[PDB]
Amino acid sequence: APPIMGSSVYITVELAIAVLAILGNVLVCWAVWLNSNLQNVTNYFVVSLAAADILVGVLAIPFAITISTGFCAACHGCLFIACFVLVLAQSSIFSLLAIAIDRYIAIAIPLRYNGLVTGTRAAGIIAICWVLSFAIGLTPMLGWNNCGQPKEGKAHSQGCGEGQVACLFEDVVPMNYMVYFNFFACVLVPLLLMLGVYLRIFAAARRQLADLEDNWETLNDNLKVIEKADNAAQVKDALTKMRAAALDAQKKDFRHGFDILVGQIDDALKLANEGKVKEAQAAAEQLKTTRNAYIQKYLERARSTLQKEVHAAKSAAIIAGLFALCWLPLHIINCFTFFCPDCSHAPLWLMYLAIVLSHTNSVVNPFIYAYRIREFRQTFRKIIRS
Ligand SMILES: CC(C)CCC[C@@H](C)[C@H]1CC[C@H]2[C@@H]3CC=C4C[C@@H](O)CC[C@]4(C)[C@H]3CC[C@]12C
Ligand SMILES: CC(C)CCC[C@@H](C)[C@H]1CC[C@H]2[C@@H]3CC=C4C[C@@H](O)CC[C@]4(C)[C@H]3CC[C@]12C
Ligand SMILES: CC(C)CCC[C@@H](C)[C@H]1CC[C@H]2[C@@H]3CC=C4C[C@@H](O)CC[C@]4(C)[C@H]3CC[C@]12C
Ligand SMILES: CCn1c(=O)c2c(nc(/C=C/c3ccc(OC)c(OC)c3)n2C)n(CC)c1=O
Ligand SMILES: CCCCCCCC/C=C/CCCCCCCC(=O)O
Ligand SMILES: CCCCCCCC/C=C\CCCCCCCC(=O)O
Ligand code: NA
Repeated sequence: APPIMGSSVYITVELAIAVLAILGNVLVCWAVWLNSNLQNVTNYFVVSLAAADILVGVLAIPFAITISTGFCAACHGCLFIACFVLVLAQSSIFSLLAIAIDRYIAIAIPLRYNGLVTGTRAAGIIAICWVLSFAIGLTPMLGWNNCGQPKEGKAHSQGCGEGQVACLFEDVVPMNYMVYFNFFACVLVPLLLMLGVYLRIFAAARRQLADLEDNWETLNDNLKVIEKADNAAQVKDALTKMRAAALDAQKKDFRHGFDILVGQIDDALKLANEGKVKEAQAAAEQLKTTRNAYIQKYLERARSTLQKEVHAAKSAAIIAGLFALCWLPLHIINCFTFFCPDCSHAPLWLMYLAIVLSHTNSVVNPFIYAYRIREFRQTFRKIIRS
């Protein structure tokens, strides 16, 4: 069948994806610019990622349409339009890795997050990552390319001029670059590191939630021990364990609560050490008002904050996983092309499906934000309504 027919379908689909990638990610960037509740370091990387996806629509997809035609071009110009999308993917990888690391710092050392992770340092990291993304993605332009070995029979059949090639991705970009350097080193390894970071995030959250419930149970158990103690020494033992746990949980109304709690434990220990069991047990009962009025409120808020961090880390992990799902088919096909020269090449229709799927990744993030992050969803609604 005439190539222009299957080309027409591929090109129309690419153009539809480009429209949606631009619209959704412009909306992401507008939301962050407009809403101060969205202006945090994590979202500066979200914006960097949306900018990469805007440029997939504006540049990488027009470039992909162009290179599907095999038009006559100087080999190094052809290289640039072949490789620019690799810059954007690499930038996306760096942004996704930064987001994972940011959430890990927030869950593992929240007390030093704000002093360690600042907007100016984030903006510098983003600049560096964009520079490194150009260096990685345009590495074929530094000489790791097939321009030294042009397919002259294909160029002559297409009437190309002297020094020109039929501009085709696999004719100019070496597959050993695409497989070993781009895929294994620059994509797979960072995705695997991301997986490791998310595992550490969820394990740290699970451990901290378990510790909250353990400290609550230890407090209530030790209250029972005091209630059913039969000498002053048993009361002393349980209170000493209560006091060390209270200080461990201490590091306004909350600090007031902990101040009362530790003070009331000290009151009871003083009576216990004087051998006044009944007086110490009555003093320790006072702890129950402090537990009800203050400590339980601190516990629920800490649990709620941890649960919100788990939810936000799950949202970020979904984004990273969808990047992997959308890009892996094309990379896997490249592995078959490279490692199995006895295998027939994947058919053209499948090449174009895998390319289109990789571009679809630039559409999906605005939807994940809308469905999973209330502050985004509400700002989107306000932008759209107005
Ligand atoms: C600021 C942004 C929008 C600038 C976009 C510039 C783009 C479209 C330019 C920059 C470099 C250009 C390429 C440089 C060299 C060649 C080789 C020539 O034989 C055919 C065209 C081709 C392949 C050009 C295509 C257009 C091109 C990719
Ligand atoms: C979960 C997602 C990431 C997995 C996607 C796996 C896809 C990309 C795999 C599964 C089966 C694979 C195909 C199996 C058989 C062949 C025939 C061979 O002559 C060319 C490669 C080709 C055509 C493979 C291309 C890659 C392929 C289509
Ligand atoms: C998902 C994570 C672990 C990375 C993706 C796994 C990749 C690297 C694996 C998945 C299946 C693998 C392919 C399965 C079958 C073949 C055909 C064989 O003649 C050459 C190797 C080749 C082409 C493999 C290359 C590596 C491969 C593409
Ligand atoms: C991930 C980076 N990458 C790629 O890795 C990639 C690719 N296009 C091809 C392959 C295109 C293709 C293969 C064979 C063809 O004809 C036999 C063909 O004709 C249009 C296109 N590959 C391998 N593109 C799209 C521009 C791409 O972005
Ligand atoms: C092709 C990829 C290989 C690139 C290797 C080049 C090395 C680039 C070095 C990384 C820059 C890291 C930080 C440099 C800026 C200094 C920050 C500061 O002033 O505090
Ligand atoms: C929102 C997406 C907007 C896209 C703007 C540009 C639309 C057309 C895309 C690229 C056109 C590619 C031209 C084809 C190359 C020449 C064909 C040939 O010489 O054989
Ligand atoms: Na992306």
